[PDB]
Order: sequence, then C-alpha cells, then structure tokens
Amino acid sequence: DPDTAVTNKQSFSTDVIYQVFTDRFLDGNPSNNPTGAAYDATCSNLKLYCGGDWQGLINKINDNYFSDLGVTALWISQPVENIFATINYSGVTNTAYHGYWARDFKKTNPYFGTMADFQNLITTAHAKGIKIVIDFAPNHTSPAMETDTSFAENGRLYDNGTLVGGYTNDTNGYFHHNGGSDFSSLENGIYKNLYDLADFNHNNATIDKYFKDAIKLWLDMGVDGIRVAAVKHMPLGWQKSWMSSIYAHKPVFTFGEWFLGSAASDADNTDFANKSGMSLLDFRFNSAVRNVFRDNTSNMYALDSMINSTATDYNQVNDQVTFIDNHDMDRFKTSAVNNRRLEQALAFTLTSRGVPAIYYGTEQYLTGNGDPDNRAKMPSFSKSTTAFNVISKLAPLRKSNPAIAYGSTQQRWINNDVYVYERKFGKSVAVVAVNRNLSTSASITGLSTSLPTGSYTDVLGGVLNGNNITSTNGSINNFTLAAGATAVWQYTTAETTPTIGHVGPVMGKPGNVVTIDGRGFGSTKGTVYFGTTAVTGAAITSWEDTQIKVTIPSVAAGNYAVKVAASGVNSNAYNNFTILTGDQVTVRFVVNNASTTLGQNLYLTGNVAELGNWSTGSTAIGPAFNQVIHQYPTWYYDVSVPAGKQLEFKFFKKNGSTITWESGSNHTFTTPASGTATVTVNWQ
Ligand SMILES: OC[C@H]1O[C@H](O[C@H]2[C@H](O)[C@@H](O)[C@H](O)O[C@@H]2CO)[C@H](O)[C@@H](O)[C@@H]1O
Ligand SMILES: OC[C@H]1O[C@H](O[C@H]2[C@H](O)[C@@H](O)[C@H](O)O[C@@H]2CO)[C@H](O)[C@@H](O)[C@@H]1O
Ligand SMILES: OC[C@H]1O[C@H](O)[C@H](O)[C@@H](O)[C@@H]1O
Ligand SMILES: [Ca+2]
Ligand SMILES: [Ca+2]
Repeated sequence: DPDTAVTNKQSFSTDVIYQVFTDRFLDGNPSNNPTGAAYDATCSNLKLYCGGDWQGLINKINDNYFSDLGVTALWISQPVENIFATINYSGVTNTAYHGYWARDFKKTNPYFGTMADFQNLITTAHAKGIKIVIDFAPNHTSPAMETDTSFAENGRLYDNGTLVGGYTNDTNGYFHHNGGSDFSSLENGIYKNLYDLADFNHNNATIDKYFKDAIKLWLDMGVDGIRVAAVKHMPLGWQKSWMSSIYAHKPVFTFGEWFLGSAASDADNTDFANKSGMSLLDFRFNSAVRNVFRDNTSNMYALDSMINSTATDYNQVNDQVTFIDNHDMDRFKTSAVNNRRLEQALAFTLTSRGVPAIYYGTEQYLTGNGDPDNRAKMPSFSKSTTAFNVISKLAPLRKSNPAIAYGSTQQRWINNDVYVYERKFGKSVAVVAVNRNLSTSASITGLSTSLPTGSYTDVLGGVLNGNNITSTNGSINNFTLAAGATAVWQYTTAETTPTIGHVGPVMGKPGNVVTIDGRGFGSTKGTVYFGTTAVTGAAITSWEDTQIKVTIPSVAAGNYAVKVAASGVNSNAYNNFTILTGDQVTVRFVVNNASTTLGQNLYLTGNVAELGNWSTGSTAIGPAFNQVIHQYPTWYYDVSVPAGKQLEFKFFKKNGSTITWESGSNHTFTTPASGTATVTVNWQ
C-alpha cells in the first residue's frame, strides 16, 4: 500500500483531520438519546446532550459530505462510557456530552452508540478512505469530592461493569489525594487533580495494567490514531512506557495535548515531543496563526519565525498536529474577523508542515466564544461556502504533492503583510503567497522559487483572488498579489532516488515493525539501515515505491538514523530514531537526603540507554521532583525503563557546569517483568 492509503495508521502527514464533537454534529439515531435534564433537542443549552451520535457520522460519510470536503480522517470524542449523573456547578446543570468524564474505558458511551455501531463506524469510514482517530484521556475519571460521595459519581472507575474503585475510601491508592493543582509548577500539575477530576495514580500497577489493556481493545477495534488528553498532567515516564506497549502491539499515530499560551518555545514541551514516543498538537503554530490572521497582534515575520523555531525545536516537526482553533478556545471566526482571514488561515494551515486538523463547523463559519459556546451544534451541511471550497481544493494536495506532506519550508519573500513560502521534497515543489492586507495589493518583484521553467496556475482557481505565474528557472516574473489574495502554485514529478518522507513510529524495541514512507524506493526490496546495521531480507516485511515496513533489528538501545539504500543509491538519513532495550515498565526512583544548593538540580543516569548510558547531558533523567509525592531533600522521578533487567544507576547534582556524583558504588535494582515498581535509595 502507498504511504497515501487509509491503511497507513502510522502516518497522518498526507491526511487532513476533521475534529468533531460527536454530540454536536448529527443525531442519526434518536433512540439512543438521553432522557430528562440531561437532554435538549433544540440544543440551546450547550451544557446538555443534543443527541449527536456515531450513526450521524456514518450518515455523512455515506453521503460524501466529508469526501466532498476533502477530509481524510475524523477525530472523535472519547468513545468510552462516561458518568451518567448530572453535575450542578453553581446552578448550572452540566453533563458529560464532551466524553471527557469517563467511568469505564472498556465500554462505549451508549449515547454515542454500541460496540456494533462503533465497529460499523470504523468500517464505513475505512471503506471511504477515512481514518478514525479517538480522543483518550487516561489522566482521570470524572469530577469527584473526597468528602462527599454523592457529588457526581465520586469519580468511580469500572472495569467493564465491575467497580474498581472510587475517590472516597481509596484504600488501594488508585488515585492521587494530593488536592488540586494550582498550576504553579510542572510537578504540581502532574500529581494533583486537574480541576476536580479524580486523578489516577499510574504508579499503581492495576491502573497501569488497566490502561494498557484498555487501549489495546480500541486498537483491536481498528482505530487509526489517538489524541491523548492532558499529557502535561501525567508523568512522561508512564506515558513513554505506555507508548511502547502500544507500538509493540499495534502502532498507530499518537499525538498529545500539551497546552501552550504563545508561539514561544517551552523546554518541557519540546522535551516531551522529542522524548515521549508521541508527538503533540502544535499550540505554537496556533498562536502565531491566530496572532497574525485573526487578532492582528503580530505580523508575517512572527509567522516565519515560528516556522523556523519549531522546525529547530522538534525532532520531527512533521508529526505535530496544527489547527486554527479548538473546543478549548474562542472560535476563530468572530464578528470583527473577516471571512477572508479565516479562509487565508486555513489555506496556510493546509499547505504548511505538520498534520492539519479542522475543528468542525469552520467551513460553515461557526462562531462561539469560550466553553461551551465554541461547541455549538453543526448548523449546516452546505458545500457552498468559500471556506468549504478552499479545503476541498487544498486538502487533496497533501495526498498528491509530497512536498506539502513531507517537505521543508523556506521563505521566498516577505514583509509586514505579505508572506511567500516554499515547500520542497525531491523535485516536487509547492509555493504559497498570502497577502493579509484586505484593502491594498502588493507588487512582488524579485521572487525566486524552485519551480522549473513554465507558466503556473493558481491551484485555488482564483477563489481567493489568486493569479497565475511564469517561472524562468525559478525566476518568477513580477506580479501583483491582489488584496486579501492567496495563490498556490505547484510542480510534481516522479522521484527517481530513494528519498525518505517520514518514518513512524520513531521509537520501538527490537521486533517492532515501523513504516518508512517516501519516494523512489523502487519496487525491488533493498536494504534498510539502522545506523550501520543493514536490515535485509524477510525483516523488510514489504517494499514498494512509497512505503517500506521493516522490523527493528537487535542492535544496542540508542539513537539512530534511518537510511534506505535502493538499487545501490543511498537515501537521506531520517534522524533521531529511538531503539529501546526491550519492553518497558515504569519505575519510580526515590533518593533520600539529597540536599542541594540554590539552583542546583538532581538528575539520574545509569547503564541502559533509557537511563542515558552514564551521560550527564540531555539524555540523563531529570530534574527530579521534590514537592508533591515526596518533599525535599527527598527527590523522586518516574522513568520508563527496560523490564526484568538489572540496572546500575547513580544520581548527580548539576547547576551550571559542575557535576557532583554520588560517591560509593553504583546503586542496583532489578526491574520487574511487567507493570510498575519503586526503588528507594539514600544519597551516597
Ligand atoms: O471537567 C473539566 C473540563 O473537562 C473537559 O476539558 C478537557 C479539555 O476539553 C480537553 O481538551 C483536555 O484534554 O482535557 C480536559 C479535561 O478532560 C471539558 O471539555 C471541559 O468543558 C470541562 O470543563
Ligand atoms: O562515566 C562512566 C562511569 O560513571 C560512574 O562513575 C562515576 C563514579 O560513580 C563517581 O564516583 C566518580 O566521581 O565519577 C565516575 C565517572 O563519572 C559509574 O559509577 C561507572 O560505573 C561508570 O563506568
Ligand atoms: O480546558 C481545560 C484545560 O485545563 C488545563 O489548561 C489543561 O492543561 C488542559 O489539558 C485542559 O484542556
Ligand atoms: Ca443520539
Ligand atoms: Ca495527573
């Protein structure tokens, strides 16, 4: 299958995601609707169910609404069973319509549908070439009050009907009872409750085993991707460990929600993206896009700078999910924002790097500020709006032009209001010009591109006032970019040299199968390179021009570059591919008496790649925590680490340059065969 098929659960670069709140889209089945205070047919009280379901989704798939719009994947509300109780917040009745207050991850929300409906949705979606991505929130159950079991459902958790435990009288410690996060530190938001949501204690082996089993079920149902909710609030170590379990079973594209409030780089965010095993929603791309297109608080340079900085910060920037709005923020469209601005923003998003996601209703210009107004019912299924048109013209390009899907980005011309960027990959090119000025046009002279000699036509057909151009060996002739104009020009050709577009996942242990997508691989099974190790033969489970599935070899745990040698020609190296020691388990390391100096931090390192292999640099573990679960001078940290292996490890203090290690011999511990563990040591 090509990189381009719906069969490609490992890569969404060629896809366009449509984010839909199941409840607010379409009620294909009224029989499954809630009753009483929980239901509102007019869908005027946005905190109540409105009946949207999977059958509604199925219906629109079948009448090609999505196929005509161009979207190739659907991201839906968390499918699991939620609390049935209603919650009264300062007089207002709230329901679990959003799907985020789960009570049983082994079952479906019956208001959405049944196992059969779900299986029917996956099949119908696949028959039309639409991948299905599910929201999943392993961070918590639902709102709960420790001192009041009657509020909501006391955050109870059921394992397929069977009660596992509630927040009150939690003798086994399935949850954290450290109060609620004040968001003052990273440690704080991880070990304390997100709002009033009962917080899971993933160090509890039952909870760790519940989530592995739970996700395994949905992957088996055929899901093609996962949106992990609130990744900033669970320990990276547990999630990494969970990610490898998924990748070892049935690898699917996985991205997570790490909320950022600006285009600015965040060290914790970058680390996560680069070390967890999953990618992230790009809140940095979102701020710059909104700042420039919607709010007018920044200009074209800001946009360009965000393109350059994120590409520098993330190991795989192409794995980041972009968007112009979502259910946790004001709809892009507002009274002061014009339609052309919304349309230009989509055009930018759809031709830029990453995996584009469109919040439902954008094409209908849906308005709505805040929660839940930004979660209004899908008002129309019109295929006439320009917004709708722009998406149907551009979306397919991610499929047809590999430069959009896998290419690099380069500025070709710019100023306060104008931005002309270029996407390239092999001989294929795509050039985009955006003039955000709604009242005045710009004379563009001296524009150079990679477009071979020839005259080009706007791929938008001029719907966004685009013009056609002429290149003379990349030299574009002077032209005027009309007001509020945006034109897309492109050039595509067959690649003749093996060239890697994407590898996914980019983490795994020996035995796992990874997918390498690109061009020019040829149809004659060659050799795949993991660093210096050449993988040939039956290990390469498939080999075609745009996709190779290959088994990760038994080489030392570490960082590698993937190269594909096709017919004697070696391709480009796809860097930072992480090979693990083997299966993971999550171990909490605790150290007593590690007192420090103003600005000194505690780290950890040991004899396995997962512990940094005695490194004190960016591969060491830390800085350790010292506030919630354990207080200074006791530090602790959850680390994904190989299973049933004997590790040697030592802690070290580091402020600036000076590294001070623990004296004595290394500490030792033999990690468990499965699940989780805790090992406490005293600073030597
Ligand atoms: O009950 C608190 C809030 O829970 C949800 O918020 C989600 C948010 O929308 C999602 O993107 C993030 O991943 O997790 C939080 C918590 O589950 C509801 O969507 C909100 O309306 C609630 O207020
Ligand atoms: O760097 C490889 C070795 O790291 C540790 O050795 C430390 C030692 O623990 C500490 O007392 C001394 O001051 O520095 C050395 C070197 O950094 C491990 O203990 C060894 O097993 C490793 O080979
Ligand atoms: O809307 C609720 C939000 O609360 C916090 O900002 C969390 O970081 C985020 O995960 C969640 O979306
Ligand atoms: Ca319904
Ligand atoms: Ca948490």
